[PDB]
Parts: sequence; structure tokens; C-alpha cells
Amino acid sequence: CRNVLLDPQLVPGGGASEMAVAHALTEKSKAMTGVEQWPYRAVAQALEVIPRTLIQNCGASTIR
Amino acid sequence: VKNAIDDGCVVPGAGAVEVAMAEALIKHKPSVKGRAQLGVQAFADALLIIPKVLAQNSGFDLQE
Repeated sequence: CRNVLLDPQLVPGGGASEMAVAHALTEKSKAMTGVEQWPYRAVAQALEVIPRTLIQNCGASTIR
Repeated sequence: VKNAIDDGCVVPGAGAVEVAMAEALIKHKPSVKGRAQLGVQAFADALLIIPKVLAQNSGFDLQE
């Protein structure tokens, strides 16, 4: 409730935010093309947790 | 492939014929001690190794 009070913007769960930011980070890697592009591709890699977590918790194949 | 052109009979591959056995081996047809009903079950379970080893080797599951 306070979170809805704090920001009342409901967000799609699951990997919806994960793979989104990942691209946008790697797109930011493509854009910025600096050194921190690699940290992005390192950080954007962190987003996939929820898919992996959920693919674990469902017991499916993640790589597909 | 010489066994293809010597054979007017041909058996469809990729586990088409094995499920036509393991299922159509539906038991109590060897009801006597069930040892055949188990042995046919045992034999039924070695049939699918081609559907197994591949979905094993290839994507998803030899089982699922």
C-alpha cells in the first residue's frame, strides 16, 4: 500500500523489467560504446536473474 | 541407405514406431505373472532411447 502510495505505478512482474533494462543497458552499451558498455553487459546480465529464478522455480529450460 | 533400396518395407523413424509399441504393449496382455508385464514394460522402456537420446542431446528433455 505505501509502495502504491509511494509510486502508484504498477509494473509487470517477471522478466518484463529484466530483459527490458538489459537491452536498454546493452543498447546503452551500443550507444556509449565506452568501457562501461562491458559493465552494462555485465550488469544487464544481472537482470536475467528473475527469468533464471523463475525458470528454476517453474522447472523449465531457461536458454530457450 | 542400401538397406533403404533393398527394402520395399520401410519403418518411419524419429520414435514414430516405438510409441506405437510401448503404448500398444498396454499391459495385462502379458498378465500371467506380470513378470512379462514388467518385462514388456522393461522392454517398452528401452524402445524410446531414440526419442530419449535426442531430446537429451537436442533441446528440452528426453522425458518432457
